[PDB]
Amino acid sequence: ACVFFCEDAAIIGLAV
Amino acid sequence: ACVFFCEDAAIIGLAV
Amino acid sequence: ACVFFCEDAAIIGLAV
Ligand SMILES: [Cl-]
Ligand SMILES: [Cl-]
Ligand SMILES: [Cl-]
Repeated sequence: ACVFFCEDAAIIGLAV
Repeated sequence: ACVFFCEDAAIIGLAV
Repeated sequence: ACVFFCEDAAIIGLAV
């Protein structure tokens, strides 16, 4: 899989 | 939630 | 549509 990143600021990865 | 970003170029945020 | 990017490292685009 691979990691997408979002801005919460903190950077959060999300595995997909 | 948090904001993911895509390239349209313009940068577009998407709230999730 | 627009391209989101993930980290695999390689950078991978995903069209949405
Ligand atoms: Cl995750
Ligand atoms: Cl949004
Ligand atoms: Cl694609």
